[PDB]
Parts: sequence; structure tokens; C-alpha cells
Amino acid sequence: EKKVLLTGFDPFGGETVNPSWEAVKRLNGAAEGPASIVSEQVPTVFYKSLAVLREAMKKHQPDIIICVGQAGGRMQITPERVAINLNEARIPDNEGNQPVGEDISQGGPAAYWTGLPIKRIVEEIKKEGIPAAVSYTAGTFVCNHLFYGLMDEISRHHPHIRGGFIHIPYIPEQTLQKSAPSLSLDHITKALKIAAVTAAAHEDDIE
Amino acid sequence: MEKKVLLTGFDPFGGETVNPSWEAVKRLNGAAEGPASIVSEQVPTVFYKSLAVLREAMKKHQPDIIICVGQAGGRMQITPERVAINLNEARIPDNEGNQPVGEDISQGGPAAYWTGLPIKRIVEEIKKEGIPAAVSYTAGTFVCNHLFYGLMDEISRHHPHIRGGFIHIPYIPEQTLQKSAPSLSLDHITKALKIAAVTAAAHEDDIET
Amino acid sequence: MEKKVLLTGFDPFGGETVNPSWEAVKRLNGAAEGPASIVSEQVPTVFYKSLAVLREAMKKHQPDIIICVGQAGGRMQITPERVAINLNEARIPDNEGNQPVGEDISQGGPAAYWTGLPIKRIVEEIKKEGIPAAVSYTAGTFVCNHLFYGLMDEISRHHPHIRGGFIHIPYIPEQTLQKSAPSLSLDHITKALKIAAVTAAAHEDDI
Amino acid sequence: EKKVLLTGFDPFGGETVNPSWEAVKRLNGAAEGPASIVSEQVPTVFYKSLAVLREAMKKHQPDIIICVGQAGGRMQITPERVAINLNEARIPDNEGNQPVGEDISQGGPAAYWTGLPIKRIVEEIKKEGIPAAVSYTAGTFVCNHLFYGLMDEISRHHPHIRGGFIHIPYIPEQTLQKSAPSLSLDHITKALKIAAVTAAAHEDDI
Repeated sequence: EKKVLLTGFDPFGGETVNPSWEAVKRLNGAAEGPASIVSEQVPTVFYKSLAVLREAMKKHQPDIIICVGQAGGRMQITPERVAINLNEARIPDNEGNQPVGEDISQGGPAAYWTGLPIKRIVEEIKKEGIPAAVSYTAGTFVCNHLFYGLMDEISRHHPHIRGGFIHIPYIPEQTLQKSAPSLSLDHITKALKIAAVTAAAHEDDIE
Repeated sequence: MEKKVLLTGFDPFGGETVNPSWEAVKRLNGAAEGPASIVSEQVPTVFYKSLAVLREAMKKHQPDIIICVGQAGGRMQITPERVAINLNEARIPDNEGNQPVGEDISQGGPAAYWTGLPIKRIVEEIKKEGIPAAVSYTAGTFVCNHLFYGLMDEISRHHPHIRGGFIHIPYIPEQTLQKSAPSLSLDHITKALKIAAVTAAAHEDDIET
Repeated sequence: MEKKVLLTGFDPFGGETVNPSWEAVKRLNGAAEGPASIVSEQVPTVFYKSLAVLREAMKKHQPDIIICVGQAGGRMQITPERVAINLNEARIPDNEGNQPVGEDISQGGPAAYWTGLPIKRIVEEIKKEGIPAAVSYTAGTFVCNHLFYGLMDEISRHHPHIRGGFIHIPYIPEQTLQKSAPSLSLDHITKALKIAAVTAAAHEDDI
Repeated sequence: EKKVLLTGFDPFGGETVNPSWEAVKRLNGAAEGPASIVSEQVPTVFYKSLAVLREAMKKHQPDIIICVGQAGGRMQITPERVAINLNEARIPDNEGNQPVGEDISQGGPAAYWTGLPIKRIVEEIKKEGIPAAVSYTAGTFVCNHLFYGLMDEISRHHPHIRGGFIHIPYIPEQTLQKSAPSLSLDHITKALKIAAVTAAAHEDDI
């Protein structure tokens, strides 16, 4: 049986909801097949987000970690292939930090690849009738920061963990004033559950 | 005052296997909410025949309100239509091979008909339930606009007391697995159409927002 | 033979410093191209007043063909308009503070007027020159659609011999430096408008 | 005087024109300020593209290398910040190669950063009225392959050379049958020349 830690962020910008936390909160305590899921919220703040993730890692001793974030504008569930060593914020984080041209780990690699079997995950989500695709950029805001920090912590200190990041679209209630694509919270939650079960079931990806 | 609301959705088209406009309205057949009593009928995705089928459904049900529904793939909101235009301009053929170009729907009829539904109220009530919606000012020139214009022409000429109009819906997620595109779940689309029926049943007059 | 073609473009609108619809049509003022003799006049971005200025330009030039031009930011092609609708629905005010909502342009006038230009021919002749173009079925509900409906209404009621219509153009690149959006160069837009004027002067009939 | 080598791609399937090559060809032999420019064409083929680039580098001994490719759908000139070590092709290249899940360099790093002052380049192009922005993904097709292979060569053999990649949008004549954003070939060419001059004038970014 594998313990899967999912994280979601609190609302950022002028938002009042973040579908990443709303979806992962629903899966706290869920178990299916080889997966047992636990969820933790991470603040949308550079540096502090990584400290909170490390605390959740110590609390839960997970085998698999899937950090989730919102990518407004996207139309599919998108597991991320690669995290980059760069904080480049177009807007400030929830405490006002707005780093530009900053390394996340000084002397760390330019990038880290995901440790999750994302092609299998994309296919299992599509099998269930929900759109999904691999993404090759997680941005340069707090989501990519958390993804790079997670892979760095895994590489250096906990290599047994299979970890990675999945971005999700807006939910419909976030698109009432400006037209934008969304996926329902029910579908996003289902996709994240499929991701957790798939990662727990397979260490190895397909081609 | 109870109002009978006729909803229509289209039969299967475009290489698709599911026409979501029908999947959604079929769920509402026989539904009763607020002052709305809803009945649903399927219309073929065929120029000319679609309007004959609509007229037959109108005769069968004697509706007070009519809301014809079709799919506008690519849109990201539920979009009640403001205006129907007197033109069939098909870039691909319909289910029976008809591909009209530059054709009037009603020869000598008006260039356009405005909707008879309180669409600004419908957009606001859908958004109050957390579902995106907006007024659209073009229903295209394919069978959806054809049905809308035909519906308004039949109301104007033969049953002016009927309040009718058209609403387009986006793709549902299952239609966007091979080529990315925006969608809304069938559950949210069905709920939005139910809201539109109840809103039109409850209010003859639109708001001015 | 010769056909007098009146082209219009709009005056500056806030936030902008030059309106490209005018910048392009002004370049064609006095041009003799094929059977077209082109003259250009500027119209204010104001409900009601725009139509009065158009009427004066019609009296002044006695045109045979009238093409009003406006900008539809976000579009990716030159787009001649098929239909004008009898509605002013403004999400922001015009240049003189008018923000009509749910208002008829002509009380008792038809719900719509079709264009009088050979727009399919125009689209094909523009594409023949390597410039993107397509027919549009909505001119919006702001001042552009307003001027289009008013032009067709004035033609129908008072000068039925005139062939009139409306063409929207995209942003120019210089308008897309702070927020990404499609554009076409001022040179390509000017060339497309010249082709439209020549095409309309050479053909009353559409393909 | 800095020798700047620009590359553009050969004709690709469906197109009869590769605008990255049409634009850089115009600049072959151009001299402006501190830049002396030369251009070379590379085939849209995995592995062979890198061989042609290495030969061009041997011939010209450039100080600066800017490889250019087309990213249909974008609406700005986009210098790339990062190349990744992966060939993942959804369509075949011009010689039928369709690599899936393959490293570009076995044992090379997951990514390389660009060596060009791309923020300066973006700003100088916008000063001339042309849209531009930094991109953080060059894709996983032949363009990213050429970019990663370039950075691996620089690391490898000539660390002083400053190199990178810039994607350009479609030109209007490629958007007649299916609508899409574009920039004129003259504006793309001017932007690429600004990039070359900016890179030659400045080793450091802003």
C-alpha cells in the first residue's frame, strides 16, 4: 500500500478559491487500490511554501508526492515534465515577494525532471473521459518553485519518493467575469484521484 | 402561472457520436421546477427538415416558451443568442448532404429576428449558480442559426404569443480528448438549461443589465 | 469608368494615440486605383455624432461606394462584415461619455441590414495577395456596428444606389507590446483596404 | 566586431517556405554596429541538424550563435530561456524520424539555460514597435533539439561563445486557410537583426 501526499495552494491574486486546494482537500483520506491519500495545504508564498512542504513530508512520510496548482487558461489536466531553477514573478506572492532572475537553489541543476509516470497518468485520465496532456513548462511562479523545490529535496534527501507536479485549469466559478476555459471540480478531483492511484500502481512510466 | 417549456436538442452530427445539446435537454424531459413544466424533443441536423420537425413538436406540445439548443464547439460559456439571421451558409454539408450557400431562409423575410427570451436575466441567473454565461450576437450560419431563425419566423407569423429563442452550449469534456478545446461538464450544461427554462417561465420581461 | 469610393476611419480613442483605422484609410485619400477614385474622411468614436459626420461626408463627396473601417482588436484577419444590427450595447463609454445599453439605433428600423459590398470577392482578392481575410457575421454592438447600421439605414432610406458596408481590421503590432495579441502590419492592412476599394469599384456583384 | 552566426530551417512538410530561413538569409553578410552577421541553413531533421550546425560553427568561428525556428500560433518574437534534454516528436521530421522519450545527450543535464541577453533583446525589439517576450519552453521537436544541442556544444567545446534560440511566429501568407496570428517577414527580419546587434553589443543581460 503506498501513501500519497497531495498538496494544493491557497487562493492567490484576487481569487477567493484555488481549485488546487479545493480538489485535493476532497481526496484527503481517500483510498483506492494501492493508494492511500493524505492532503496538505501550502501557502502561495515563495520560500515559505517549501518549508511547509518539508513539514508535511516529515509528518506523513509519503511514498509518492503530487503537488497541484492552478494554471488559468489551460483546458486540460496537465502533469508537468520539468521544473526549472528560476523564480521569475510577474506578480507578487501572497506576502509581497516578487523575485526576478533568482535561483531557487544556488548551484543546483538548471532543471529537474518529474519523478511521476506522467504519460501513464495522462492516458488513465483520458480513459475516464477527462482531457489531459503533458506540459513542458510549469511557469516561473510559486507552482514551478514548489515543483523544483520538491524535486531538489527528493534528489538530495529522499530519493525513494516518486514526486512531481500537476497543473489544473480554472474551475467554472472562476470564469464568470472574463471568459476562460475551465474544468469542473468534480472532474478535476476525479483526475487527481486517478493520478494518485496510477502513481501508486506504477513506479515506471510507459512510452 | 405554469408555463410549458419545449427544449430541443440535435440528433447526431459532424463525425461526433454524441450531440451534447440532446444529451442535456433529454435529461430535462418531464422536469418540473418553479413554474416551468419541461418537455424535450430531438431535431435532426438537417436544413429544412429540422424546421418541419420543430413545427411538429410545437403542435404536439402547445408550448408557451421554446428554447432550441445547439453546440458551439470552442465557446467557453453558455451563450443565449440575441439574434437570428436570414441566411443558410454551410461550410460542410448537413446530415443529409445539403450544403446551401448564400441562401435566404425566408425569401423576402426580414434580414434578422431578435430573440424572444429574457436572455440577460438568463445569463445573470446562470452566473449566480457559478456557471459561465454571456450573450452571443451571432449563432453562425449552419443548422443551429437556421433553426433559430425558423423558430422566430414561425412565432412571428403564426404564434406571436410564444416566447422563443436559442441557446448554444460548449463542448463537454469527453469531446476534447484528442484536440484541446474548452468545455463545460454535461452536469453544468444541464443545470444551466434548467435555469434558463425556469427563468423564462418566471419572467416574460428581461432586465436591463 | 470611375466609381467614387468614400472610406472612413475613426478618431483617436482613449489609451490609443493614433487610431489605425484612420491611419490606414488616410493613406489612400486621393488615390486612383483601377476604377476607384478614393477619398477618406474621419469619423468620431461617438454614438449618433458618428452618423451625422458620415452623412456630411456623403453629401460632400457624393460617393458611389462607401467602406467604413474600424478596428476589432483580437481578430487575426481583415474581416468585411456581413450584417449590421439595430442595437447599441456599450460595455464602456464612447469618446463623449455615452454608454447606451439595450438601445435601438433606429426606432422601428429593421432588426438588421445586410452589407451592400461584394464581400466574398473582397476576401478572396485580399487572400490572393497573401493577406488573411474572412467574412465576419457580427460587427459587435459598439460604435463600429453603430456606424455600419447607420450607414445601411441612410443608404436604404435616402440613397439606395450607393453600395456600402463595413470592414474590421486587427490591431497593428505597435498596439500589442504590453499585452500579447494578434496583429497585422499597417502596410498589409492598407493594402487590403486598397484591394477592397478596387474590388468593390470593379464589381457590384459578389461571387 | 563580433561574428554572429544565425541559423534558420530548411523547408518542412506542408510548407513550401520556412520563414526562419527566409528571414535570416536576408541578414547574411550584414554589418551593423558591433555585429558582423552570417547565416546558415539547417535541415529540419533530428541529429543531422546538429551536425550541420557544428559544421557551420567550424567554418565561421562565431562569437555569438542565434538559432531561429518558427513557433506557429505565437504572436510575438520569443527568445527562449531554456532548452531541455528531450526529443518527443508528435510528427516525423523531414527524414521520417519520430523520436519518443529520448534524451538528446545521454548523461548531459536535464536543461541548459540560454547564453543570450534575452531580456535586453526583448526590450530592444519592443522599442522598435515589434512584440516580443521571453518563452520558457522551446517545445520538444527539432527546434528545442537544435537549441539543446547548441548549448551542449558550447559547454562542451567553446564556453566563451554566447548562444541561444529565438522562435518567430507565422508570416501572414501561412495563415490564409486557417486563422492564426502572424508577424510580417519584414518585422521578423528587423527583430532578428536587433537581436544580433544587441547580443554583439552586450555580453550581460538587464
